[PDB]
Amino acid sequence: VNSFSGYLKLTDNVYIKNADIVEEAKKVKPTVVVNAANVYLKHGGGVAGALNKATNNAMQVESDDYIATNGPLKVGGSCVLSGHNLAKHCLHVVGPNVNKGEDIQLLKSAYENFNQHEVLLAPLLSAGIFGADPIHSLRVCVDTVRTNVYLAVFDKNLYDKLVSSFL
Ligand SMILES: O=C(O)CNC(=O)NC1CCCCC1
Repeated sequence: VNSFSGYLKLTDNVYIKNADIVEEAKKVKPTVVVNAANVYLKHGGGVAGALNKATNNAMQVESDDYIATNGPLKVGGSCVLSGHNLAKHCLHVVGPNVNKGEDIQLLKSAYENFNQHEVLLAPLLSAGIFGADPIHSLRVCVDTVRTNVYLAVFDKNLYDKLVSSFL
């Protein structure tokens, strides 16, 4: 038994809810929240801008030190950093940016990072401002992640489409 409430169960391990991931993380304080990161950990907008704003920019300060030491992530890659006031840890995962001509096949590699964590609160990777089809992202998630993932969909019309079209 865990603290997540109000989710629809899609599969043995994947759950979904219409929720603001920021508000969900603040309420639940999960072990792991996933950020929709870019390779530079520049948290300007979308999920990343919203998570970073909720940390009062502490996520960005920590991220800039990480990049100064390690250089950029790979597309499809991840790093574990602090969750600040939102979670114990933040798993920063880089989904492909379709708007940058970045291979959609890298979305499966991105989701494989979730398998290193038993339970996660996450957005749909490469959705929103990363330009991928969120229906596709949900399918890759279900077919790739084996650990328990609680998906936060900000768009209610999209949430309802994802549920109503789910095979
Ligand atoms: O709400 C979310 O969590 C992510 N939002 C989207 O992925 N929106 C797309 C919906 C379909 C058309 C393009 C934008």
